[PDB]
Amino acid sequence: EAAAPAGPKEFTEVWNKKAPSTLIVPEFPSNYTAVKAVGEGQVHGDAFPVNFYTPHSILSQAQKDTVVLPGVDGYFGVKASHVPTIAQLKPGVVELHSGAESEKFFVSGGFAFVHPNGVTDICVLEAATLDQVDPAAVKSALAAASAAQPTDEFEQAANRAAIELYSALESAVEAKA
Amino acid sequence: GCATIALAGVGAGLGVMFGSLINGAARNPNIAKQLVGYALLGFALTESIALFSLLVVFLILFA
Amino acid sequence: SVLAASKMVGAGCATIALAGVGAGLGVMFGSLINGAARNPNIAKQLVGYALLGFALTESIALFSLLVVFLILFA
Amino acid sequence: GCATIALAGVGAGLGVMFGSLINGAARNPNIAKQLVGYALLGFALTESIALFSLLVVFLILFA
Amino acid sequence: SVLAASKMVGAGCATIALAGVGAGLGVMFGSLINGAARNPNIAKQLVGYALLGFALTESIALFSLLVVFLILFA
Amino acid sequence: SVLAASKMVGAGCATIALAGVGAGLGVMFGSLINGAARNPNIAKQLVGYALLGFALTESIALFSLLVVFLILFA
Amino acid sequence: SVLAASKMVGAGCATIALAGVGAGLGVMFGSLINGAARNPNIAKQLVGYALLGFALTESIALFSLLVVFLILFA
Amino acid sequence: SVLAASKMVGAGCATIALAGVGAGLGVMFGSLINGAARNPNIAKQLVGYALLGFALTESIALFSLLVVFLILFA
Amino acid sequence: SVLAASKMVGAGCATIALAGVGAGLGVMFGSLINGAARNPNIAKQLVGYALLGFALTESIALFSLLVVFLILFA
Amino acid sequence: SVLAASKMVGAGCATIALAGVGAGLGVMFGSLINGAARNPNIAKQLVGYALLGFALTESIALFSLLVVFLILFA
Amino acid sequence: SVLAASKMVGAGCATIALAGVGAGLGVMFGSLINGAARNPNIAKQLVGYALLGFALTESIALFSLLVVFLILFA
Amino acid sequence: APSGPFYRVAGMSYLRYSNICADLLRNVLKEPFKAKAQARQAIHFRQAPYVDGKAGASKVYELENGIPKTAN
Amino acid sequence: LAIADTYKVRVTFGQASLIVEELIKHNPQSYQILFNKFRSAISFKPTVATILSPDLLEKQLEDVTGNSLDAYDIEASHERSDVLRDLTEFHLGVTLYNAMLENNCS
Repeated sequence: EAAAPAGPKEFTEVWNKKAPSTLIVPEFPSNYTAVKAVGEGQVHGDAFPVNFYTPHSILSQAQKDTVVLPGVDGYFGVKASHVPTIAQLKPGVVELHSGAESEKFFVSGGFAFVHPNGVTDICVLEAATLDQVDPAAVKSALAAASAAQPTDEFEQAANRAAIELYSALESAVEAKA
Repeated sequence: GCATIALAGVGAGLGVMFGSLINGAARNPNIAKQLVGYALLGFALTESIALFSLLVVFLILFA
Repeated sequence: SVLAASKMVGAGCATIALAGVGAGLGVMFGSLINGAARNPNIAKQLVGYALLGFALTESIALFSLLVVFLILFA
Repeated sequence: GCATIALAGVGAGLGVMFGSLINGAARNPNIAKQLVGYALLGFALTESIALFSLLVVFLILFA
Repeated sequence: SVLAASKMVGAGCATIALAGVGAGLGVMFGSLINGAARNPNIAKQLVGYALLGFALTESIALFSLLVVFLILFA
Repeated sequence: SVLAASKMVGAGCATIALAGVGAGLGVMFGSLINGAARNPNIAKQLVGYALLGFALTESIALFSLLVVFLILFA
Repeated sequence: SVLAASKMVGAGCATIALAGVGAGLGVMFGSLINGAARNPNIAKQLVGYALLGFALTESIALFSLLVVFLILFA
Repeated sequence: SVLAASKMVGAGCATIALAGVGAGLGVMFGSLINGAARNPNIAKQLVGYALLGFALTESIALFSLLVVFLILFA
Repeated sequence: SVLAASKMVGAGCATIALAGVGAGLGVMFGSLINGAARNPNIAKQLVGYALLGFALTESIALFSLLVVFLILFA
Repeated sequence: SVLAASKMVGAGCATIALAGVGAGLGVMFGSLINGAARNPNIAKQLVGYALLGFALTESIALFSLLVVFLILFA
Repeated sequence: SVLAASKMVGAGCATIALAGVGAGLGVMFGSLINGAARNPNIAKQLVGYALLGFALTESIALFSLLVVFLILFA
Repeated sequence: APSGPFYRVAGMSYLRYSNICADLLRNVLKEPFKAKAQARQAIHFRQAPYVDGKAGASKVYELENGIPKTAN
Repeated sequence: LAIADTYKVRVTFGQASLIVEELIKHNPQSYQILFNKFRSAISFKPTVATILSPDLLEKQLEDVTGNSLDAYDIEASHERSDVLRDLTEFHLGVTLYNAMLENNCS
C-alpha cells in the first residue's frame, strides 16, 4: 500500500547516485518548519497555537484559547485538544478569542485544519477585518447579484458564490457587538 | 380512541419536517423563503393522511 | 351483536397504520428542505423525486384504508 | 385513554423540531431568531395535531 | 359467533405493520432527495436503486397484507 | 364498579403520551450538548432556546396529564 | 369456540413484527441510495452488500410468519 | 373485584411512558459522548448540560411514576 | 379452553419482539453501505464486523423465539 | 381470581418499558464507538461518560422493574 | 382457568421489551461499522468498546428474560 | 458530468472559485483599504504552449480587477 | 509550457492560480516545483517542492497500516475524494505563489 518509501531524508541518498557529485541536495519545504502534525505536545492546557494564514499576510501565529470557524455545515468552535479536522469554510467570520479580547476577521472561504497535536491552521485567501468592510455597497452588488441569472452554469456558479458571500457578510455587519 | 393514534405519527412527521427547515435555513437563508414553499407543500400532503385518519373516526362514530 | 361491536374496534386499530405514513412522509418532506438548502439549482428536479416517492408511499395509505374499508363494509 | 396516545408523537416530533432550533442557532447565531419565527410557526402548525387529538378526546367523552 | 368477531379485531391490529413500511419508505424515498442533491449526474441511477428497494419493502407490505386476508377469509 | 374499573385501565393508557414527550426532550437536550459542542461560546443562547423548548414541549405533557385526571376525577 | 377465535386474534398481533422489518429495510435501502451517491465507483459492491443485508433481515420477517402459521394451524 | 384488578392492569400500561424516557436518555447521553469527542475542554460544561437535561427528562418520568401510584393507591 | 386460547394471543404478542430486531438490523446493514462507501480498501473488515453484529442481535430474536415455544409447548 | 390474574397481565405489559431503555443503551453505547473512533486520545474519558450514562439511563430501568415488583408483591 | 391463562398472555406481553433491545443492538453494531470505516487503526479497540456496550445492553434483555420467567414460574 | 461541489460540477476549479470569493470581498472593502487590495488583485503574465520544442502560440493576460468571472 | 512576463507588475495569488490552473489541464500524479529559496542576501539554496494529485497518488502515500489521513474529520460538503481535489490545487497554487516570490527575491 506504501511501496514508494518517499520523504526528504530518503530523497537525499537516492539523489547522490544519479546527480553529479558537485551539487548539494536541494532543500525541501519540510526543512523550514518545526511545527509538525503528529508531534505530540503543543497544547499546554487552555491556549493552543492558531496559525491564521493568508497568501499575502500572516494575520496571527500566536496562541488563542477558542477559535470560531465558519464551516460549510455551520459555525463551530475549536478548543485545545479538538479532534483532528479538515474543515472547508464558507465565507464567514473567523473569531479569535484568547480571553476577554476578540478580533473578528471576515474571510472569503478556505480550509482550516486541526492537526492531532492541537495546532489550528486556518488557510483562507482574503481575510478582511470587519472594520474595513462597508455596509453600503455590499447590498448594491448583492441586489445586482440577485438579478443576473443566466443559463450559463459557469457564471451561475460564480453568481451563487456572489450571493452567499454578501448574504453572510450582511448578516455579520448587522449584529455587531 | 384507538383510531386517532394515527395522529401520533403525523405529530412526529411535522416535527421532523419543520425541524429540517430550521436546519435548512441555517445553511443558506436566501433559499429559506423557498423552503417554506416546500414545507407547506409537504405539510399539506402530510395532513392529507391526518384527515384520512379522522374521517374514518367520523365514519366509525357517525356512520 | 358481537360482530358489529368488533368491526369498530377492529377498524379503529386498523387506521393507526396511517401513523407510519404520517411519520415517514415527514422524513421525506424534511429531506427536500435540506435537499434544497444544499443546492437550489436542482430544487425542482428533486420535487420530481419527491412526488414519485410521495405517491408510492401513499400506496400504503390506500392499502391501509383498504383494510378499514374491508373490515366494516367484508 | 387511548385517544391521547396520539400526543406521544406530537411531543416526540416537537423535541426534534426544537432539537433543530439548538443546532440551527449553533450553526449560525446571526440568523438565530429568524429560526424562531420558523420554529414557532412550525410549532403552532404541528400543535394542530395536538388540538385535533384533544378535540377527539372530548368528542368521545362529552358527545 | 366469537370467531366471526375475532376476525375483525384480529385483522384490524394485523395491518398496523403498514406503519413501519410506510415509515420505512418515507426514509428511503427521502434519502434519494438527499442523494439526488449530492450528485444529480447519477440522479437517474438512484431511482434504479430506489425501485429495487421499493419492491422489496412492498414485499414486506404484502406479507402483512397476506395475513390480513388469511385471517378474514381463511 | 365497572366505570370505576374503566377509569383505572383508561388512565394507564392515557399516560403513554409521556413516552413521546420523554423521548422528545431527550432528543432536544441531546442536541443541546451537540449544539454546545459545535461552538461553546453561543451555549448561553442555546439554553435560552432549550428551556423555551422544554417548557413548550411539556405543553403536550400537561395537555396529556390533564386528560389522565379529567377521566379519573371527572 | 374460544380457541378458534384466539388463533385469529393472536395472528394479527403476531404480524405486527412486519412493521419493524418494513422499517429497517427502508433504512438500509435508503442507505443504498446515499451510499451510492458518495462514490459511484463502488455502486455494484454496495448492492452486493445490500442484498446480503436484505436477505439476512427478511429472515426475521419470515421468522415472524413462521410464528403466524404455527399459532393459526397448530 | 374488577375495581381491584383494573388498577393493576392499568398500572402496567401506565409505566410504558418509561420506554421513551429511557430512549430519550440514550441519545442525550450518547450525544454527550460525541459532544465530548469534538472538544473535550467543554466535557465539564457539557456534563452540566447532560444532567440539566436529565433532570428535565426525569420531570416527566417522575410525573409518570406518580400517575402509576395515583391509579394504584389513589 | 381459555387456557389453550390465551397461549395463541400470548404467542402473537410475544413475537412483536421481531419488530425491533428487524428494524435495528436494517440500520446495521445500512450503516455498512455508508461504511463501505467511505473506504472500500477495508470493506471486508466491516462485513466481518457486520455478521458479528448480526449474530449477536439475532441472539435477541432467538431469545424471544425461545419464549414463544416456552409458552406454546411449555 | 381476577385480582392476581391482572397481576399476571399487568406485570407483563409493565416491563415493556425496557424496550426503549434497551434502545437507549443501543444508541448511547453506539455513540461511544464513533466518538472513540474520532479521537482515541479521549477514548478512556468517554467511557467514564458512557458508564455515567449506562448507570443513569438504567435509573429509568430501575424505575421500571420497581413497579413490576410493586404489582406482583404489593 | 383465567389466572393460569393470564400467565401466558402476560408473559407474551412481557417480551416486547426484547423488541427495542434488538433495535438498540442494530444501532450500536451499525456505528461499529461506521466507527471502523473511519479509522482502521483503532478497529480492534472499538470492538472492545462494542462488547463493552453489548454485555451491558443485554443486561436489559436479561432484566426482561428473568421477568418473563417470573410471570410463568413464580 | 463532474461529481462534487457547485463550483466543481460547473467545470470551475477550486482555485478560480476561491479567488472569485476573494475578488468579490475586495470590491466591498473600505476605500482606505480597497485600493491597496487592488494591488494583490491584478493579474499580469503571459503563457505559451510548446508542442514541438521551439514553436508555439501565445496568450496574454493584462487584467487589473481580478480573476475572470466568466468561463476560461 | 512557457509562462513569462510574470514579475512585470507584481506577483499575486490570483495570477499564481491561473498559472496553476493551466497545470490541472494536464492531469499528472505529481507536481515538481524547482525554485530558489531566498534565505538571505548571500545564500539561495534550490528547492524541490512536491505536490501530489489528490487520490491519484497522494492518499496512496499516506496509507500506513490504515491511513494517516483517517485521523481527520472531514467537514466538507462532499466526500474526502473531492475535498482533496479542492485541497491539492490549493496546495499547488500556494507553493507556486511562494516559488515565484521566493525566486523573485532570490
